Amino acid sequence: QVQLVQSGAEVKKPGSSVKVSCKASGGTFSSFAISWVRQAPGQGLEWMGGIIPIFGTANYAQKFQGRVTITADESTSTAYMELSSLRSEDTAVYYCARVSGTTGGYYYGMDVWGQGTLVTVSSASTKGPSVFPLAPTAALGCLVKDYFPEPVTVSWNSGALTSGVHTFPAVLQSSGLYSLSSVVTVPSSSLGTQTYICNVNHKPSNTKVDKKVEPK
Amino acid sequence: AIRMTQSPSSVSASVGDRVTITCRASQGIGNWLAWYQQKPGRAPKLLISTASSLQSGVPSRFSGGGSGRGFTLTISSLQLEDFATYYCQQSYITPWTFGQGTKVEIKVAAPSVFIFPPSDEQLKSGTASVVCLLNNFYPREAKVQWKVDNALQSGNSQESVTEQDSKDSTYSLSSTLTLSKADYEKHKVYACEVTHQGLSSPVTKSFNRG
Amino acid sequence: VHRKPSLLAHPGRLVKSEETVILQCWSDVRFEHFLLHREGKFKDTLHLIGEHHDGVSKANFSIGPMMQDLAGTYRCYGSVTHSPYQLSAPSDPLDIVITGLYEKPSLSAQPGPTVLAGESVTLSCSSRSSYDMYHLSREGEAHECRFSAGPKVNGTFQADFPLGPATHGGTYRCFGSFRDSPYEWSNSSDPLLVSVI
Ligand SMILES: *[C@@H]1O[C@H](CO)[C@@H](O)[C@H](O)[C@H]1NC(C)=O
Ligand SMILES: *[C@@H]1O[C@H](CO)[C@@H](O)[C@H](O)[C@H]1NC(C)=O
Repeated sequence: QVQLVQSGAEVKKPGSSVKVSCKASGGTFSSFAISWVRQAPGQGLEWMGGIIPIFGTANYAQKFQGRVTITADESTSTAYMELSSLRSEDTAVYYCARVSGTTGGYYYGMDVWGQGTLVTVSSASTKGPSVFPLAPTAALGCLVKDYFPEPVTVSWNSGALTSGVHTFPAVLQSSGLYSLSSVVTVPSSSLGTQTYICNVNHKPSNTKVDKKVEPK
Repeated sequence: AIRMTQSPSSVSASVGDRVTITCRASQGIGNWLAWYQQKPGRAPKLLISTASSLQSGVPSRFSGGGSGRGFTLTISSLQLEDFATYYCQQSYITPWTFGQGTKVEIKVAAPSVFIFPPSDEQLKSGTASVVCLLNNFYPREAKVQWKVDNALQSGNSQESVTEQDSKDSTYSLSSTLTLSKADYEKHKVYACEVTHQGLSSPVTKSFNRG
Repeated sequence: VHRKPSLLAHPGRLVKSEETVILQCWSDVRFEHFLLHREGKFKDTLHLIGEHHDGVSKANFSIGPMMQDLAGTYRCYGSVTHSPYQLSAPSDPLDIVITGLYEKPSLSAQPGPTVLAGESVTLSCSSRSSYDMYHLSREGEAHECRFSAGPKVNGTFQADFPLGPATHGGTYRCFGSFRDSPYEWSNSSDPLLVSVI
């Protein structure tokens, strides 16, 4: 019962190099011809290349040649696949599979497959928050809306105000953008006589926005 | 180098209809074509090799035909386990090329809506149960709103959904509105509003006491 | 173990398209297993158990209906162990080529097909296709490769094969090939009989 196990998912930046392993059991690794197939998000299945049975030399596809190196280690009973230069197009699920052959030197298909490995280029997509006042025991606050991704940090008076501060967990809106609110419970007489400024920082977008909450 | 053109790209099918998938080759590949099945998340599975030869553990409903440049995959009777994406791959010449894939998807079925007024026998007990029936719908996400007169109600409804049926991958939903007899007598028009992807517009089924 | 097996090709290394050729690994050295390796567009290794007849160990590998991937330089390795697969020194190479993938060339003889003894004969391979090189074959099993001249004003790509002073006569055929695909040849030219009177 030939079986194939693969390496774990990898998140890599553009221009990096990724290596995926394919461990084989249930037979002699030298008898197996292990190929590598890529499944892109929109594209279907693409044969990138495969190792020859005994000697370990690899046939390649022209499209993937130059950035893909396919190797094998007989001691570990494991096959490897390495992408040289990572681009956003390379983000896909990469499979390894055993190709079975019949008479005449022909191969008829890939009968055994691995579980697949997810490689993902860096997302590099952020959106800054918009801060609006929740205007004023009394309650004041700030509505941090339409930001991506998490997290967002909220402070009050540059951190000098901690009493009565409740910063709610974030919710994912229908737009796919996050939003949260921070509120402060405040003595009523202090509204016209005390200053309340919410300091919102979104480090992914490196945006820092401060808003003074004024009673209306 | 050998280009494989697969048609159709998508099949909206229900359980039991014959589905035919074709794969055309840019040049003659003989009988060296393989058909694969990939269910979501899992890896591709080889179903047929040598155009017609089935692998072990593959049901007989899967059949493969063709030679040269024209090939076909026919599933005589579809089942719920057969809803997946199917690919054809040539094995004739080294740049082994797969087809674009055929996505066999479950057909979106709009729900048939029925509203059931409370029974006179049940009304003698002092409680009234208004039932709204959504039958044979896919997908399983639906919004059932109870509107007595034109006012929406909230805390007086419970729901129950059937398990997916094999003969037709269709869910069924029942929404039960329980009110008192005096509350039931105060208002006249009782309506059930349903919004579903298969329904073009939100459907309203209503009755007036009398 | 630097004892090399021998690799033969029945009927011949020139196999027509979609036809089958038997590659035989044979040796006086006793081998229990044989491995057939191909270098080319599609590299692959085939195994066959060894058969013992007299003192010769032999295996008739079968290369099926000829296609582009099955053409290349074949070298046969030998072994008596299976799980170790202790590999012998490689056999002497054998280039298996596929024929009939392109239009046939034209083979002509100057001064002529029939000639007197000692008279020099030159065979000309011509085709309107842009064959980068031509191959001359006598009695099927032969290999004389010369680069081809480009587009003549006639529109023909030509190569001239000097046979030299004529002592033997034979049936010569011409094949055309492109430099990108070295093991993929064309249809055979119409055979030309050289007779020495
Ligand atoms: C290999 O084939 C040739 C020609 O068909 C035959 O003469 C020979 O006996 C065969 N050898 C074996 C070991 O089968
Ligand atoms: C090669 O010869 C065969 C006949 O043996 C013919 O059918 C085929 O068309 C020829 N190929 C070309 C490219 O003309």
